[PDB]
Amino acid sequence: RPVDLPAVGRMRGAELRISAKEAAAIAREVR
Amino acid sequence: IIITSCVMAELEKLGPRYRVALMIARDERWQRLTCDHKGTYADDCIVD
Amino acid sequence: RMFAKPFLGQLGNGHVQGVYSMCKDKNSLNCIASGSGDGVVKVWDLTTRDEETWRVAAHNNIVKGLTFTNDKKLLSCATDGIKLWDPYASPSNTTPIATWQEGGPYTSLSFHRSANTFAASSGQGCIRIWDLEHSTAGQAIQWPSFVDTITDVCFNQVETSVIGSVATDRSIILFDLRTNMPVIKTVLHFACNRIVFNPMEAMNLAVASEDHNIYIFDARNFDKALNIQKGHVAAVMDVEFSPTGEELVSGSYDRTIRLWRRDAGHSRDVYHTKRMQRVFRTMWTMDSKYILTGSDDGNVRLWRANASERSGVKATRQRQALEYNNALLDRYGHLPEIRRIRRHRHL
Amino acid sequence: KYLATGLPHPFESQQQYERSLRLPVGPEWMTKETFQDATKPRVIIKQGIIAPMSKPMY
Amino acid sequence: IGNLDLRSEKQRQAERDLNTALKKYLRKQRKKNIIDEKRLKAEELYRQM
Amino acid sequence: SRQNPSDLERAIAGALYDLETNTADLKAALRPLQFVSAREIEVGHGKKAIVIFVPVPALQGFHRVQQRLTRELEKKFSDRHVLILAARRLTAVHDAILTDLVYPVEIVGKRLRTKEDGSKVLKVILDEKERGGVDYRLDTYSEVYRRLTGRNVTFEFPQ
Amino acid sequence: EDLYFLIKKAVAVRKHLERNRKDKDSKFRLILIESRIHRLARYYKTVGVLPPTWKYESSTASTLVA
Amino acid sequence: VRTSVLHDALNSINNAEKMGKRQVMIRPSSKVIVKFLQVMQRHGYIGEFEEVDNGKIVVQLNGRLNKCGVISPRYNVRLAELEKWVTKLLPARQFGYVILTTSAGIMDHEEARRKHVAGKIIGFFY
RNA sequence: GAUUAAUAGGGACAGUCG
RNA sequence: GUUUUCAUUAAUCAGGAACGUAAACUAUU
Ligand SMILES: [Zn+2]
Repeated sequence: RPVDLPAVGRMRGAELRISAKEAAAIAREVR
Repeated sequence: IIITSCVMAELEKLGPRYRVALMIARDERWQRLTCDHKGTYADDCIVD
Repeated sequence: RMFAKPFLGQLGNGHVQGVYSMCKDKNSLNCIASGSGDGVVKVWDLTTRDEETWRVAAHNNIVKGLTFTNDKKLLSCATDGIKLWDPYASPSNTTPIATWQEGGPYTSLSFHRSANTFAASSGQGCIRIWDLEHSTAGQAIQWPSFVDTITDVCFNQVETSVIGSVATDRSIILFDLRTNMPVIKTVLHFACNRIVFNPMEAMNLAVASEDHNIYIFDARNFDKALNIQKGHVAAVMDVEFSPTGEELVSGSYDRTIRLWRRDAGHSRDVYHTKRMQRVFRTMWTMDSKYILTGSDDGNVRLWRANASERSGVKATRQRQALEYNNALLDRYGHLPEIRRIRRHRHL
Repeated sequence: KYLATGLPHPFESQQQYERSLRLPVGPEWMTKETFQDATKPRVIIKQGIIAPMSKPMY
Repeated sequence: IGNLDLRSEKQRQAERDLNTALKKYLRKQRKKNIIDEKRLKAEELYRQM
Repeated sequence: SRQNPSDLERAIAGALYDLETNTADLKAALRPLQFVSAREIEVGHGKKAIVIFVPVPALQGFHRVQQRLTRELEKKFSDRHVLILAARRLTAVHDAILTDLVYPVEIVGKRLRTKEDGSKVLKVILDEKERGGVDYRLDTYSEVYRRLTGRNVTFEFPQ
Repeated sequence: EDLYFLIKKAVAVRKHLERNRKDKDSKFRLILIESRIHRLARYYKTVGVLPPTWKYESSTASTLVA
Repeated sequence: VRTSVLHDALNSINNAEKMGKRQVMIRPSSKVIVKFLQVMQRHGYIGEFEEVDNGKIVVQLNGRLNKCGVISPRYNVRLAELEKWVTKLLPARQFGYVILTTSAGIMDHEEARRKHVAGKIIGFFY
């Protein structure tokens, strides 16, 4: 697998789609 | 946390897809153990 | 072809990001420096290649140009502005001893042969010339209505006070330092990455250009190229004449170093390596026997020209056998079997 | 395969090139002084700083 | 060893720069029997002769 | 209109009045114009360039005839670069100032080239079919545009 | 008008279709051109250049050729 | 059709950085693209670009960057969230930058921590 | 009082093409 | 192709609508 790919959402081309749960999951981790 | 030159050699021998992992390895604050052998095979270098 | 073994070594652990500028000391013989892409410069000693002699986190951005002064000190450009350090001092000093920010974004440096003068190529379409120890802002020489950035700058080492420059108008421009004005400007077809002069013939120059090509020009008559070296695949990033003035190194934007004779027009040698990621700056040592390659893998590599010719002291019946073989290949090198074996190289 | 397919670059005539080689280089066929003078290289590089030329020689 | 291949040199220079026999010609080319437009030109030349 | 004259406004208006009679045999926008506006601020060092402001339908009324009008305005008046422009009071206005600056020649493209830091240089190219008689007027074009607007542009023929 | 030329093409297609009655390619192109007419007409309604109670089914075609 | 003209531009930049070309022709221009490339040029991952007009952008690139990306839903982010967002988007905290459309403009996360302002995450490069 | 005229549209005309 | 016009009209398909003896070796490149 590619190393450079980030861990939050899926990547298609240059567009990175983040589901609404994942941005909530980061806000849960901060709190 | 040390990295042998065989390990740096295999990370460089892998292509430019692994340039980020190469830069991470090439962080300056770590010890670089130079190796005195031929093949640059990381498994046999580490085991010896 | 059996004893062609050109790779000799690698200077230290290398850099972290790629080597985007490097410069030798033209007075000494073992003083190299190289500035990387994360803005750290290192001064290397070629006799002890195990570790660097002096390193500093110089700038913020990449180090675009770098040079040595004639005394002992070194200069470095960036988009920050140029700085001066003393890398050979009895305490190590990380801090610079002079800095210069006014004059737009600088791109390259070139030091004079004799005096303490140097010219920095900026991005405002001008070069500007400082004399150390009695000049502060320098004198800005420019083509009168010029906007595009001057990429490279090179003092002519033979004829002092003649400065060549390339610019992203696909043009080369000259400069006479004695009467401070530009001299002549020619527009080529493609952009030129780097100008360089011949250290034995004062009038000949070479431009490494995005046409995958090296053009050897005469500075008196810019009508036609004296020679056109065409062997590359991607753009040529750096060209450097040998200090004997009869050979050339070119590091290209693909993974190749190409060694050339001066009248050849085609490759004498090609050097490549799976670990070498791109090639940005290639330059000879002042022996004219070994070449150095600053890559995008963060590595400065030391190759040799004349890949099958070993150095050191030879016995007479050893160097006579080598000279006899070279003369015999000069005669019978064009026959078919000899030709195919001497041209075969693994790319 | 031992004949030459075309003329080499500086030469202009078949008689010129095929008569210009004409003499073996080796030490079996020529004297020692001739062998040394005929296999001296054109550029003789000694060790040291090869600095660019300061002043005109001629 | 080192002399000219004269045929190959003539072909190299070509690729760089780029009433008594014309009866036995037809005698040799009436036997094929390919018609071969150079022979049509040769027939018109023989008719003119 | 808008003006009570300065020292040279009456001179340039007298030139526009004197081009009616005692001359050609050409007048179309010469009689329907009055004292309009003019400005005299330096270009380079030593030389100056006269600009005259024009009402906004009289710009096409002046596009009717500008050959040899500006020649006689250069020769007969003060031997300096004569230049007509519309008067106005944003980016469309500056675009209009450029395209009414370059009167015979149509501009083609604008290349806003940045540098390796935040600095940027605009450079507007011209038409290739007219090159010979404009290149000594290009620095006057650039300087009048800087003096009127404030944005440094440089004019260049494409090569 | 774009809508005028589109409804003119629609009346021409429907008249040829009434004379011939057997083919299906003209019927398919009629479906395409009536969808195009309704889309452009809806955009011109939501701008408001024409009456919002103006409608074309076939009687407007008949009363605009008549 | 991708209305995200920023994503079309960044796809072209990624294709050139993979193919080893030395310039592109970003055919639909914008202003957010120009600000994005302004940040990339501040941090030295792109040499020099010009906006020519019919317009399009010619982007001289150094061959230093690895990947460009846009965050497509453009989530809002505070500073205490910004630290975790940086260390979850980038492979390392010292490599690459996250682009923010703040109330002070468009800038990187280090300039956002300098100027003490939060905002929406728009893109990233490394 | 009415922007670029889009390297997305729909239409018009001309010679055509199947 | 034009020396042609309105200037977002558009993209995608839930619902729906028109046309209708066989199988068997396989943003660029
Ligand atoms: Zn080892």
